[PDB]
Amino acid sequence: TGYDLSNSVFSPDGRNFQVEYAVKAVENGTTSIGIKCNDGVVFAVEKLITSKLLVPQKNVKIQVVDRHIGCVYSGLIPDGRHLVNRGREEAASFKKLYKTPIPIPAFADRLGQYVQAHTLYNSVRPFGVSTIFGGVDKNGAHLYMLEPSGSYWGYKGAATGKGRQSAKAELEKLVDHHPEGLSAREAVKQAAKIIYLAHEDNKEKDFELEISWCSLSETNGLHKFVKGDLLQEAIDFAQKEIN
Amino acid sequence: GSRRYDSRTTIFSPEGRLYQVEYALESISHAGTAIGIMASDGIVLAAERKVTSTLLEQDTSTEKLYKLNDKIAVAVAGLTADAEILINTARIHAQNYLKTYNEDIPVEILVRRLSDIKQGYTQHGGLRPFGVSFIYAGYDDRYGYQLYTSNPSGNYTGWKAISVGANTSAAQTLLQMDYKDDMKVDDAIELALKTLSKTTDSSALTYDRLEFATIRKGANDGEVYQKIFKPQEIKDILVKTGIT
Amino acid sequence: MDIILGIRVQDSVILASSKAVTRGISVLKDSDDKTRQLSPHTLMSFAGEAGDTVQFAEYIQANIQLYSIREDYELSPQAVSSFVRQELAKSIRSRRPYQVNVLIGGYDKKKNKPELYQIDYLGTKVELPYGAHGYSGFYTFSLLDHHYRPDMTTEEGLDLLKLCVQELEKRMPMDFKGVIVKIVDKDGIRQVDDF
Amino acid sequence: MTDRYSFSLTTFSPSGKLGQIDYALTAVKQGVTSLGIKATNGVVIATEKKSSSPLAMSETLSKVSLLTPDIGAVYSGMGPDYRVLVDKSRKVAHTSYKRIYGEYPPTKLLVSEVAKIMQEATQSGGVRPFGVSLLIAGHDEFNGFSLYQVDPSGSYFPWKATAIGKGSVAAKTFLEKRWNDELELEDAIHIALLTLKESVEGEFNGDTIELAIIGDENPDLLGYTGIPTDKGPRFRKLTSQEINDRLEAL
Amino acid sequence: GYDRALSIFSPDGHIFQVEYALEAVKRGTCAVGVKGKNCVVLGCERRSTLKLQDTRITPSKVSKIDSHVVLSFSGLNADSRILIEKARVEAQSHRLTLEDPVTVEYLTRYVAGVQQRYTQSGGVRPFGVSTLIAGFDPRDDEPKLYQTEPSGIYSSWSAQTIGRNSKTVREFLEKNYDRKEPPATVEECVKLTVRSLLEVVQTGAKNIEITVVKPDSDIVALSSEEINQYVTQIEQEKQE
Amino acid sequence: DRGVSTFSPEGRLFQVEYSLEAIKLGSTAIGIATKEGVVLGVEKRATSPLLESDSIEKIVEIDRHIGCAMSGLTADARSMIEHARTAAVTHNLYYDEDINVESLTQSVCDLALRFGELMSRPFGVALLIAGHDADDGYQLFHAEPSGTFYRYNAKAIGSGSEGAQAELLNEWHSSLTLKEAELLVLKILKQVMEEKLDENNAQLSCITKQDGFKIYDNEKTAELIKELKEKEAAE
Amino acid sequence: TTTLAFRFQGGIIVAVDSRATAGNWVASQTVKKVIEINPFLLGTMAGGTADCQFWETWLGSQCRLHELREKERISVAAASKILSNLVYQYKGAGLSMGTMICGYTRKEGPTIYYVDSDGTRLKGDIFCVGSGQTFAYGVLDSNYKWDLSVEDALYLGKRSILAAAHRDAYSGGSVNLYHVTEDGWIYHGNHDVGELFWKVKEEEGSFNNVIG
Amino acid sequence: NNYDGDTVTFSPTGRLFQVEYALEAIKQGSVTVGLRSNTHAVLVALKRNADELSSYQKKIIKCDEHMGLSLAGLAPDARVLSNYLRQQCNYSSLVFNRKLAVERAGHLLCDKAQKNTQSYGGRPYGVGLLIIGYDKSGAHLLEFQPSGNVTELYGTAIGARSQGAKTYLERTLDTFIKIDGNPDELIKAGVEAISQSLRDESLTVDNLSIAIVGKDTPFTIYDGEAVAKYI
Ligand SMILES: *[C@@](C)(CO)[C@](*)(O)[C@H](CC(C)C)NC(=O)[C@H](Cc1ccccc1)NC(=O)[C@H](CC(C)C)NC(=O)[C@H](CCc1ccccc1)NC(=O)CN1CCOCC1
Ligand SMILES: [Mg+2]
Repeated sequence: TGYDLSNSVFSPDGRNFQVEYAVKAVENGTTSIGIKCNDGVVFAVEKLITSKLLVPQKNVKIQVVDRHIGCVYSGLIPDGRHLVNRGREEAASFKKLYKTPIPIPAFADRLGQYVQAHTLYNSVRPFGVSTIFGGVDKNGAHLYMLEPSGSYWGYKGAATGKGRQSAKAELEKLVDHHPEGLSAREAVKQAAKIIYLAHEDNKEKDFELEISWCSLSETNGLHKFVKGDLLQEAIDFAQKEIN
Repeated sequence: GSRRYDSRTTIFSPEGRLYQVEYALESISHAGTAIGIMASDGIVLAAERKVTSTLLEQDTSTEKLYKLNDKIAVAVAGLTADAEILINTARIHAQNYLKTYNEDIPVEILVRRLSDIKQGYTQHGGLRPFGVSFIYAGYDDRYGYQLYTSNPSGNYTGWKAISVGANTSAAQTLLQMDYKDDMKVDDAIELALKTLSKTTDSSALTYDRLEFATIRKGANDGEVYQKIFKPQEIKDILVKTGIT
Repeated sequence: MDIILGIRVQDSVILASSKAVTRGISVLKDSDDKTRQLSPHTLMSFAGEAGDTVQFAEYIQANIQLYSIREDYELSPQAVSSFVRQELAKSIRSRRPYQVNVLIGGYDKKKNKPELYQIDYLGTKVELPYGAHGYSGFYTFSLLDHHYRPDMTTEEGLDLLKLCVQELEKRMPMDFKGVIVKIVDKDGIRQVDDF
Repeated sequence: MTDRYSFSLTTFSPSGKLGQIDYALTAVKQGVTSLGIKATNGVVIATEKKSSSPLAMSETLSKVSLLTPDIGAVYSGMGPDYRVLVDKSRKVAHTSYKRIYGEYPPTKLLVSEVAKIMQEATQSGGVRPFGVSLLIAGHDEFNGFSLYQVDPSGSYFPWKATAIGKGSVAAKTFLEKRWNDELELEDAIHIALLTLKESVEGEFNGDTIELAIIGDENPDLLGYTGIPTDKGPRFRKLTSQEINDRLEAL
Repeated sequence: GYDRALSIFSPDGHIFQVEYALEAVKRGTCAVGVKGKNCVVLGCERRSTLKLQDTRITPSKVSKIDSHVVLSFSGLNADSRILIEKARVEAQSHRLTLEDPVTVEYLTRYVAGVQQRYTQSGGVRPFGVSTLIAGFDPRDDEPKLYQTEPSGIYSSWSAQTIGRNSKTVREFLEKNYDRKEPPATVEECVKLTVRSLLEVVQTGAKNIEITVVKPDSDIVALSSEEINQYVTQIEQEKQE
Repeated sequence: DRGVSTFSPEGRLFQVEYSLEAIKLGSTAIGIATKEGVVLGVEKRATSPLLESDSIEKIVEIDRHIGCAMSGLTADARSMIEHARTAAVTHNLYYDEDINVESLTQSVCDLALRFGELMSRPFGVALLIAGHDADDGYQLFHAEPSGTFYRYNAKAIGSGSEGAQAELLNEWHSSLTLKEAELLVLKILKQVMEEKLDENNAQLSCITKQDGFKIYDNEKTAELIKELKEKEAAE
Repeated sequence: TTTLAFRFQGGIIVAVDSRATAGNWVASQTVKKVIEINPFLLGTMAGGTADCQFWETWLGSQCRLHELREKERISVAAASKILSNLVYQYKGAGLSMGTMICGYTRKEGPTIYYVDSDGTRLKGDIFCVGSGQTFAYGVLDSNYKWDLSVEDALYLGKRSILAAAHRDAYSGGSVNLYHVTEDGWIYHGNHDVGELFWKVKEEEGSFNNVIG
Repeated sequence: NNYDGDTVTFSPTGRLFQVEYALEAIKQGSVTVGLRSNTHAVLVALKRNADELSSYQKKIIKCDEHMGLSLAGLAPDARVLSNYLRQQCNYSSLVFNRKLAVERAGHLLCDKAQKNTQSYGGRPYGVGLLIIGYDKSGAHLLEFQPSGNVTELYGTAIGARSQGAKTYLERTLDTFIKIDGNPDELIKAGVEAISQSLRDESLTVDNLSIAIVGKDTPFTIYDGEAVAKYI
């Protein structure tokens, strides 16, 4: 054997074990979710409060790309930042040449190809993050989820991290119960509930909630963070559901 | 990374030997024997082709003996493909010298540069060495007739008579026995053939399994001629010395 | 720089070179030796653009000396001249070409013959019985055409050379402060101190 | 990133073998049989078209390839390796010869260039040897007709007649009995078809056999008229029908 | 480019590639340097398993770096050519810029630096060569003898030997060489050098090479008969 | 094998730790700092009696106000010294002033970790860098292949370092004269050296504000050796 | 500029003026045109100020590195060739320099090298460099003998600069003197032409062209 | 075990062992503390010597007039990272006439450290950093780890026995956060915090190292007799 010691080496199964090992790092990370809605998307993430000494609200994990795309990830946080930095460069050059802001499926492939490239050689390590991202373009709203292998698909709902199975189950209920669609303001509230429900899989340390959203009507197609009254309203909605 | 698969071709053993050079010499010891003998009035180059097939085209063939310029030739022992890389480099090097100085390149200078190339592959670059040993036969107006040999290590030495390839130990003993300094070309021709005939792994030495070449001053007045022997000419010289 | 001459006779090559170094309206030096020994039996005189001349001469000198040490052997005058020509021939199509003209006088020990080569800055080589660079030729060539014979001695050659310098000193506009004369033969290179 | 494999993947073993070259030759042994015979007035090269599936169109896969108008090539071993070698071989014939001399290279020199490419895959960093042996037939004014074999090591030898691949040992013996120096081109095609029948197992017809000749100039295949000196390609690929005609009087 | 770090430290603090290069030097033919009151002599062993040699054309063991400095070596022959070439080029480069030939110390320092560079450069192995560099500084009559080795260290020696069985000949020199009174003449210096090689060589025939360097670019190599006379004289005094 | 820039499980770079073992095999070097100057001394350690000891150069000038002693694979120090001298002279060219001893040492130490897969391995030599400047006065620095440097009142490096360092701990005070320091280096060198200490196998040097960096003669050191022996017998 | 340096029985005299000009504007009257490279080496400056100042101080750094590396003071020949090889690399780029590298070493003795920005390098006994070089030559040549005393040699160097300072519009200010012996260089003062001209006129009786 | 040969290799549980070994170098390093109020931000650092004859290794480095850090682990790696910060702060000033935000300073360090953990040949940085600074959004304290993870905090500590000071600051949180407009008291709290990490050794005059930055205070460092006030 020894097929798992080097990246880009096929095993006798036809598998790249190094990429599968990177997935383990993602499974170890905190929970993050994405919810596709009527005219946009909503993102939410779990921030573990390691200590009282952490400044609340000041360790921001969700990242914006361009002015219309949001990205959140689970696993190795630095690897996620590297991927967003590339995402920003890809979006910049697209807008430079083609004038229009990068469409979400176009953006999805730019990341996909870049992550896939890091499975082709033994001189690089695969990415240790699953990235949930999306936004609003000319064709409407799109939500995507990208994995260490470079694999990505479009999603109605997406989840990754330590509480992915709990979150996936909760997402599947929303899709079934709302076939016509979910509203942006509803999706924010639901996102809070699902993070609080997914926190049961990480309940030693208490946590801080962080939400963002892109919506054609609510945010005018741009990515914004949910703060203040709208955030506290979403927290209260979630607190009421766990009890 | 790729460290895992690196053979490290250019390192020393604990005994202070270069593994790859030693193994390349082991490769060469299985190649057809080539002999060079230097006489007072010329040089002989004799070489045994590697186990021939009856359907091999013999007359339009070149395996062992190569021309470097009008005054220098080489006998090869090892990988032919490797030898041709080095031969074309040597051919070019000769022309660079002629272009620069308007004089044919001195034999040793050509030999040194070709040997320096081989040396480089043993010290840096991480590539395998060339699996080739040469016998250089040539003439220039400083030292006259000269025989050299070079091997994968990049080390070269001069000789009166020398063999490379298979059975060099037995061949060198026979040459050391019958060689003398006042020898003529025609005598050296006979020694070269007689030596191959006894050291060969074949049943009997025939015209079709040999390559032969002389470098005489047997042209007209003070000039050197290279003769690469044709098949029929090897057949005749083999009868003339009574081997067949 | 300015005046460099060369005469090949029966058994030697004689090179004469002006001593003046002028810059603007001032003769800065009147004892300049415009030559370098390339090997024991090869001498090169030079003339041309300031700086380039000595830089080129010394660069050739270094290369020929390097060859001698490497091979423990002296290159023939013909071989040295070809090397020099090729270097100038490369130079002319460089970003900044060497603007140097040279004469190479040597004694070939294998042939036992003296040899004189004239090479301009373009890399134009010719073997000659007598040679010159610059405006010097316009006076000396016609003079040598008349008085030169191929079987002359070294003493006859020096007298022939005195005739050239006298003509130059009479008809040339500039004061070149006389010449340093050197002889190349079977015994090597030596300088005539009283000219 | 970047190619960190700057070191040789083929190296000498203690016994003096070059392992990867030996293993490449082993791949050639597994390959389908191909042969070549030299006549007085021409050269024939042939091989079996091993079909990967009966749904596959074996006409689209050419094992015998034109390199120049007077030079052709066939192989045994790995097909993909052969295909890229043909591309490189065609290009080198132009870049390193025709664009210099205004004419096509002679057989021996084109062969020499291909050998060089295969030798470099034996010594350069981060590559394996080519897994093919080539047979190259061709004609040129000053050497006449000629046939060459090129191995994974980069070695090449001229041949009166030879075979490579699966059943080469038997096929070479068959050719020794039949080959003489007075063979006309048609006689050589006949012997080629006989020799190939021994190694082929399934169907033996113009659709499963691929055969090309180097013979007389073909003015009808030139594509233009007006220049007397240009008389056409000596390389011709025999059609499926032309093979079946010769299989009746077999 | 090939980048691999071949020369690296081991747990005990040794660089094995540098140490294995010293083993290559130990395999090489013996070389000895002895400096007298007004000269330096370089002696070299030549192995006699090679008959039918052509000594006219075969590379000599002692090489001229300039007209006033010489270099002998022990170890891999092919490696020595690369060092000699570089040294010869630097010698001419020094004359060109400083307008003065190299000192023996400077030339040694350069060669030693080249050797050192190959012990901490990626993709290369160390030189399997130790050198003895001898000569006289320009306009100086004090003899100079320096040694270098694969690691890069260099030092001056009153007398030194390198190569196979060098520990035997070093033992000889250590009791036979007086610092207070070095060999006063050329004959004395050559004899002590030949004596020291005769402890190791075999026959004093075509096995010993001797090169004598004197001040002001005066270097000459002895012939067979000239050396054989020293061999004949030493043996007759020995039978006592 | 394994990467050149690999961390051990304890959090140390393998190659740096292995180069430190090479330095322990090196010959001893001692440095002491006083208000009157800084003294640098080394064990020459000739491998054979035929070797001319005066050619062993283990103490070295960097500038007029900065000197340097070495221990370990001394061949590796040549390019470090070459860099140090260039750094010192270059600073004088750019700023028309002497360069601070600390800034010189920092510049040399920047070379240290420039290895990996830059050079192929760390340096196998440690340096003692002594000097004076107007701001911080007389200074002694110990520069390692880890890229770290400490200032020292006194410091020993090499094979007899841990024994010599323990002796320096007792003997050093803030009022030591230059003469007292010279003797102290000789005393401690004689203790840890294998062969008997004399003017030929040991070498002294100092740096003072007034006269700058000086390597002592074999005659001057010989007298300080005689003065040292007499003082130890006098009680 | 006017700068000179000559060789004689007692070593080397070096004399320069102190004027700097930008066209017809007199920019400075107090410019140091002698660069002290070490206790035994001097460098004179003529041409572009920045070019000369920059590269001659740089030359000093290269000489310091030579004596650190070689444990020996650099020769005048080697020092001059460092500068001449440097400017040759910039040949055509537009550097403007006429310099003189003066110094004494054991192997050479007193030595003067002329080095300019088109790459000329000449050893010699007497050189005058600058816009007023011809004026200095006139006085210096006509009064030069090898056997001059140190006192007389200092005066002749001073008097030659004064001659040029007077006639050449782009020379003046003050005279800076230097004597170079086996022991090193010695500075022999700054001499303002304001006072020096009248002092020399009165005492020597020369400069009769001028209204007294 | 078999997966710690280089940084490019993941373990079967998804760990990067070379990154974890670099983290171990920080734990061996001397303790250093960081804390802040609303007006000021303070660094306290215990310096370490080789012996009584040596100097004490300097732990604190200035990056700009408004920013700097303390170190724990490989000092040369801190010198490389600090020098990078010095350039980034300086780029922001020259090009945008803008003081670099402490938060961006962290994002830049994170991305620089990360690249060394995903390529063959390189190695992770072997040092942890506490970055303090005062910018347009008041005082800030950051914790850098060579895994790439940067975290903003009210207070923290890194190095050997850092858990003691980290617990104390967790208790004292409510008190020291409101020490506004009083530098000496915020230092006193930081000195008392680092004291909870001491064993057998106490804070002496050439042992302690304090650094402060705030509203009307540039980033300055105190050593020697200037810290005698706080013992
Ligand atoms: C005698 C005194 C005169 O020839 C000497 O030769 C001295 C040499 C001494 C000073 C070392 N030479 C000069 O004084 C020299 C003459 C010169 C001028 C310009 C180019 C080459 C040679 N003068 C200078 O170098 C002056 C000295 C300054 C003014 C104190 N400098 C300039 O002229 C400068 C820089 C010239 C320059 C060179 C290359 C590229 C760009 C510029 N030019 C200015 O200051 C421009 N000028 C100032 C007045 O306002 C209008 C703009
Ligand atoms: Mg005036």
